[PDB]
Amino acid sequence: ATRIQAVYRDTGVEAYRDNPFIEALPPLQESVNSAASLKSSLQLTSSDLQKSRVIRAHTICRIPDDYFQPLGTHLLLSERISVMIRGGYVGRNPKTGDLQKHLQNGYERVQTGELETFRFEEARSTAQSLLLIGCSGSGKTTSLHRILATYPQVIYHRELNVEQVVYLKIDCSHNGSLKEICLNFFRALDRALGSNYERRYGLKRHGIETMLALMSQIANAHALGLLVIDEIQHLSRSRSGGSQEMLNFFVTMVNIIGVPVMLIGTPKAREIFEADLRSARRGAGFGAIFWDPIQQTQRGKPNQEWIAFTDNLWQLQLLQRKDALLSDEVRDVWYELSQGVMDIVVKLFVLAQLRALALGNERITAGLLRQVYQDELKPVHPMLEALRSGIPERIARYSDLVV
Amino acid sequence: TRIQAVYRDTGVEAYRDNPFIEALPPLQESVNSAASLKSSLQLTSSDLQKSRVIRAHTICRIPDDYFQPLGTHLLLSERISVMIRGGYVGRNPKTGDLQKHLQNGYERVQTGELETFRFEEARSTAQSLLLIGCSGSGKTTSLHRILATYPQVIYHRELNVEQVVYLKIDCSHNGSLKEICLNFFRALDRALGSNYERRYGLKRHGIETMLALMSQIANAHALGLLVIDEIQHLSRSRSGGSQEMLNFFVTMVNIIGVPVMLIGTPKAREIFEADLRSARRGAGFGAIFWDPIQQTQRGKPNQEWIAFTDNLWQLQLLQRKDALLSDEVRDVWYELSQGVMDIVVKLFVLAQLRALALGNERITAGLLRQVYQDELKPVHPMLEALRSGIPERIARYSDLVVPEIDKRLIQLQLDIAA
Amino acid sequence: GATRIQAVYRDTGVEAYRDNPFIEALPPLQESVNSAASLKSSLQLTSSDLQKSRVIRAHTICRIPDDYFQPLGTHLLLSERISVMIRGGYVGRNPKTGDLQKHLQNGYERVQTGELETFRFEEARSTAQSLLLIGCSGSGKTTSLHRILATYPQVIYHRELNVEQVVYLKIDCSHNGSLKEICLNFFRALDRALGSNYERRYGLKRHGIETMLALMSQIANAHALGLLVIDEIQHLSRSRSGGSQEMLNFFVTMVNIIGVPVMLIGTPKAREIFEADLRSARRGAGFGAIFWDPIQQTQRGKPNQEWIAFTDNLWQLQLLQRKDALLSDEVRDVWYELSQGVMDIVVKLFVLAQLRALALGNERITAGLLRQVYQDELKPVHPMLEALRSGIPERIARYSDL
Amino acid sequence: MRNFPVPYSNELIYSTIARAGVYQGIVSPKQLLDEVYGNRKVVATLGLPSHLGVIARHLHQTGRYAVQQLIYEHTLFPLYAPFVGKERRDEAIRLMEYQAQGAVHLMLGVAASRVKSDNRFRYCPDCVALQLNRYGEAFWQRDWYLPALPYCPKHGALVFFDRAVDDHRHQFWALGHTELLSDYPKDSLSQLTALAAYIAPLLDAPRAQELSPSLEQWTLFYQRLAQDLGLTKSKHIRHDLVAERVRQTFSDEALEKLDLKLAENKDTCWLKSIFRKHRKAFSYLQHSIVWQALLPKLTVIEALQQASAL
Ligand SMILES: Nc1ncnc2c1ncn2[C@@H]1O[C@H](COP(=O)(O)OP(=O)(O)OP(=O)(O)O)[C@@H](O)[C@H]1O
Ligand SMILES: Nc1ncnc2c1ncn2[C@@H]1O[C@H](COP(=O)(O)OP(=O)(O)OP(=O)(O)O)[C@@H](O)[C@H]1O
Ligand SMILES: Nc1ncnc2c1ncn2[C@@H]1O[C@H](COP(=O)(O)OP(=O)(O)O)[C@@H](O)[C@H]1O
Ligand SMILES: [Mg+2]
Ligand SMILES: [Mg+2]
Ligand SMILES: [Mg+2]
Ligand SMILES: [Zn+2]
Repeated sequence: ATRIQAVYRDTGVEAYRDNPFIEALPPLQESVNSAASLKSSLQLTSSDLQKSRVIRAHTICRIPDDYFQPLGTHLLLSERISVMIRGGYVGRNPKTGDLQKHLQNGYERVQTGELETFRFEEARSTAQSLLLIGCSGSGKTTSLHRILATYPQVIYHRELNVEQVVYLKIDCSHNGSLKEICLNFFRALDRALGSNYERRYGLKRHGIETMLALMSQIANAHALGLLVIDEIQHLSRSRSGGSQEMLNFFVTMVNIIGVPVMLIGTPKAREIFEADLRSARRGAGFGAIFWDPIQQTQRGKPNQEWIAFTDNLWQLQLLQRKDALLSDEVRDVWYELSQGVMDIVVKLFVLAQLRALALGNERITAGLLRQVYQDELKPVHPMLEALRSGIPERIARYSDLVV
Repeated sequence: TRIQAVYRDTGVEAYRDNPFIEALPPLQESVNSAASLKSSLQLTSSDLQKSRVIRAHTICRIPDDYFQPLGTHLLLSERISVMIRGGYVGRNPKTGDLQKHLQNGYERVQTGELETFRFEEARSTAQSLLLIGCSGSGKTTSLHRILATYPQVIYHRELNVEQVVYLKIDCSHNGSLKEICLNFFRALDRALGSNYERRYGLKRHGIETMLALMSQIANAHALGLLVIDEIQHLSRSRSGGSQEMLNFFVTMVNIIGVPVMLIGTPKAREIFEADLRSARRGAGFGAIFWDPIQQTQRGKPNQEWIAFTDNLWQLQLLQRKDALLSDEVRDVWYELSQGVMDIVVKLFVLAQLRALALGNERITAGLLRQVYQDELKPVHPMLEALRSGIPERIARYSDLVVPEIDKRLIQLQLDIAA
Repeated sequence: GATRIQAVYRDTGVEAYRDNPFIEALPPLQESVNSAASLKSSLQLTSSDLQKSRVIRAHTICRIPDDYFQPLGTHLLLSERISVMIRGGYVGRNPKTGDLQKHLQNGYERVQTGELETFRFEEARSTAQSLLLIGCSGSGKTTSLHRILATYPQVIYHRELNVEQVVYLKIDCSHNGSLKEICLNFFRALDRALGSNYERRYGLKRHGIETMLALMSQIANAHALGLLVIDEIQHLSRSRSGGSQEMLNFFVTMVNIIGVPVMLIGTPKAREIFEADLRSARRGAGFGAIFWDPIQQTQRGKPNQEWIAFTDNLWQLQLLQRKDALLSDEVRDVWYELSQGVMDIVVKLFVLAQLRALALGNERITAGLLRQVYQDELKPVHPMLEALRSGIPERIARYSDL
Repeated sequence: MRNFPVPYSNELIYSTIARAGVYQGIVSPKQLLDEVYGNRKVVATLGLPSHLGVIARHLHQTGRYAVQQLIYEHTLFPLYAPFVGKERRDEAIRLMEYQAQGAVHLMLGVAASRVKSDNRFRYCPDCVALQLNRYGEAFWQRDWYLPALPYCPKHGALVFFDRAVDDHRHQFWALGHTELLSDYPKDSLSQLTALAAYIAPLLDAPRAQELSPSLEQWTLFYQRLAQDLGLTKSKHIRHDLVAERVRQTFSDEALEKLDLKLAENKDTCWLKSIFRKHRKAFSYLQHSIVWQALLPKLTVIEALQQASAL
């Protein structure tokens, strides 16, 4: 929605040389120092324990929308995303020199006989594709939004006349039809830019293969670096395409246009790709990232990540009788009622805080968390019970978690 | 409802300079929330000795003019207030010259002094709550009373946006997925002054075009809530199937912000509860269920039930009126009613109108038993379903209601006159 | 789209290739010894690049799959066959002795009457010849072609005439078994390589299927197209009723009557399509079918020179401060066991293993690290490589493209 | 256009555009006119076309074909070029590059024939065989389409058939061999084939590019020729000798076939007009007939050179 002027930088990588698209991005940071760019927490929460009750109740409701503590598994994802963004522009180099004279001279010299062999221009091959599969509630959208928040979306090059759309986030068609995947693209191109496309390029007479070219005409005019397709699990049991027609679009789109495509899905979507070598070789184009709920213990010792994540959130309390230290029983109960799922942590803390504020006693104990789990978390009970059981097929009865 | 804009600050830091949040009425504790909705009939002693016709009309006006908040009204009010005031954080109009800030940040991060920076402002989690419960348990009257506290339309002098805090839409008896947009237009052009339905909402445009225009109009005006009441009336056959209507309701999140409130019978629960995916997005801010008020939620009978029964008891207009209320009457009221607020007042008014019809001018338990055995034939399925407590017969008959009982009241008045 | 190169005429020594400018403006074919070094490519990998920081040093490793090619013992035969079928397909379209113009004059009947086999001149022959290319996915059917055809200038402009000779064109089928989208993709690929507007001129008029078939083939001869390459022919296997045979007949009437040679690339899943009939197969496979198989460890009781010359050559592209001077046989054995000879799995596995060795801290590549990377970052392709490893024909009968 | 055919040797540009249409399969005439020109409000004509320059830009890459070459080597301009004048010829040449379709046909008084003279399509039976045995195609030729001579110079006679230019004014038609040529028995005089062969070399002559006399020059040349031949009296005419010269050289059947029947009984006659002062642009035939009847041993080129010398 905003256009940012570009300032050119230099990189020590010899493969990039002078590429405007690569050198207009933020500089190359190390992976270890890229985990502090995502951490955020509530501010001013230091002396808000004596104002009132409504204010202290409304402030706590903003914890899930402002608390983000990066884990040790975000370095790999950030590095893969950065490599995919920057390496998708080597083929599409806009600054071409005096190639005409060079090729003509080489052709004449190889025709005369002085040269034995000459090689002419060749098109860019297929670009890499990443597959991110993880259980629902592990933060597959918040992590992507916070990672991509460090890259400006639309950058305008003064010398050229192309708007570089660094990233673009859509969701799969809700009913699985190709025609609405082809339309969410046009819809999302309009909320990020200032022009209109829904009615100008939304002609209904184009077929799906014609829709390929219709979106190609705008994905090649722009410098689209990513196209992430969220919620890919909806493609399973669709209507328009029977066997593989859904991704028969994406394979051609990657082959011809060359924009890297990242697919975010649920372990239900594994069976879509794991059917044949032609499609599985492209789903895991640049490796496949598989996510699992946080484990309480690692090897023969308690996991440090779980302890750090719990103890960092524990200091955001707004109760008068807040406890500086955390007893092991509270942590054990919290993990038992959360089962390592990321979302069931912040919700179970915020609801307990609100219940404690409304009830009158300014403390949190095991009983209060147990009661709030028994009352407010009713629809989540069966799947957490399946996690507790641990049987592969018992978990496989439901199709939105690792089995 | 056209109420101008007045801004009063609140102590929350996250709501620092949001004009839309501060234009709303000031934040209130539980005392004001539970005290601004209480209503009762005056019933002065001067009307006891008068014509039976005017007294009959006054009695018929009781169920509309009587209300008693139970122990969930405060929770619902707090949840609704948080939902309305938390859906503007990513949609606040307090956006200055952000271009200079973004340009300076980009320039500084390119020199190595600023290690990292954030370039996005679309920070607004999709907020929603699916508020469902038994039919007639107060999912419409109590919601009306809760939503009446907040003004519907606010006009800002400096800006030129008409903030629509809440909007309630109903479905036709047959029900369809297309009439929803027409109802939205027909409610908006009444709340506001325009010709949106005539100017843009023509019959030529398709349902997808209707949704696209709905998103744009919901972004033109600051819509803070969207209430769809009794989605049971929507047909599952004409719509297309049991998944595509769920799919349309899910697509109804594409509207920017606008936390939607979905109200329907428990028969619609099976549509959403199929996996943890929908058990997570559906209960984005928790799960709240509307249930009939039990007499004994704890070991002691609920103080709410006793207070409700007493307050309804002191609303009697009879020549021979007894102040004391028998415990047998309360037990019978529970047994016949099972805590449903729709039928408690209905049974009370029916019995106390039959008292006028017979000229007894008094209330007896045998009359209560007789009127229960006589009048409530269509609604028995739910009555024995609640008495037995089986949820299956409650849900399979939750779309049953007494058919046009206001007409029956009309012929009852005619019989009283005759 | 593509740079336009002026033509200069050499002297071909073949009697049949007497004066035809189309096969006189082409670059000469090299020898067998030079075909193994005219396609080889490698990364520069300056020896001073090992002292740089981890983040910079790890962004050049990811260039190995894109910038590494080793010509095997089959690319020579493929290049020779492509040259033969691209030079011998022009003897029937000599413009000098009034033969190209007869083909165009016969093309007006098809665009006017609609019947393709309507001959107007009986002295216009066709000698296009056809080829079929089948190999397991990930074996390099397209990366070999983009390096073999890279020695030809594509669009060559003749100044004595006014014809722009498109040496080769590369298109691909639609995701469904389309009948009109193929003819539209032809125009879409043709104007992009020429910077013209053919898609708008042909197609916006709402033509019929047969009329569009005639329009496509008429402009395929207005420019003297030499080789038509269609990628991923297995797409048409999902056609409608009659879509799996109409284009199989059209592709064997384009090469036999119209005179434009055609080459089709597809995974072994198209053998069922292409075995429908002998008259529908041999005519469309005049040269036969070129079958491609993964590299085998042992051929004649001794280690394969191809596998060794591939692995030992790839091993010298390591950006590790504690790299190994020599490659132990154990590393080679595990590398082949965890890749099963596929071209793509070897390079990708090496790159991922090197990246993880950088990320961890221990900068030495060992069989254990290869196994761990394989079990971590190659989840989707486990069962199929397992089936290839087992060698049981029943397992390979389903999927695995072999 | 991407592949505009190179024009053959001795071919009308109309046939060049028709072959451009037939090469790329443009059946609809409107689409062809839009692609080649861009304006749908033009008129197609055989000989002396307009809208030139866009064709020369279509043949820009080939350095040989320019506007002058196409004007003087693929239209019927050489027939109208020398006789019309000098400044009028230059103005017409300058105007051919523009879109004024009616101006080329109107300014040239010889070309201002209003109603078309036999707008039907002509062809020659023997020439098609040679064209097929040499080039492989069939095309219109400037030898056939003489404005008033339906006789091929080398062979005996042409063969008309159906259709005409004015039948469809927005279409370009290309001759076809296998499409059965409407060959029917033909009889031709031997006194007109000679005239056609005498006029034919004027088409292909580089000297004619910069060779065009004026009206006064024409009058002086004709008067000098009459003085030399002795067919004139003292400031008068024999009034009969010029008649029997053309009568012996050419029979009356040929003259009535060409619509130049002698009317020596009446004062108004084309021969008498030529002998008298020249006030307009006489057609090529009115000069060629007199030249062949009076000076049989001189061809067109040296006759033009002698006329323009003084
Ligand atoms: N890295 C994190 N650290 C702390 N809390 C987190 C983190 N990631 C997510 N959360 C919390 O967990 C919630 C999970 O919601 P979120 O939208 O991220 O789910 P998801 O797993 O991406 O969803 P989906 O199933 O649609 O892919 C977030 O709203 C946030 O409150
Ligand atoms: N001979 C080879 N030497 C080195 N690398 C190779 C060789 N052949 C293929 N590769 C590599 O393996 C990968 C194959 O890519 P490519 O797109 O050509 O696959 P493909 O076999 O055509 O696939 P598909 O059959 O699915 O279309 C590329 O990374 C390429 O660099
Ligand atoms: N708190 C209440 N006290 C008394 N009557 C109530 C109460 N809530 C609902 N009702 C009765 O319910 C009827 C409306 O039912 P409604 O809430 O519309 O059901 P639903 O929401 O299932 O459509 C009204 O006629 C009213 O008399
Ligand atoms: Mg998510
Ligand atoms: Mg209701
Ligand atoms: Mg391929
Ligand atoms: Zn002739």
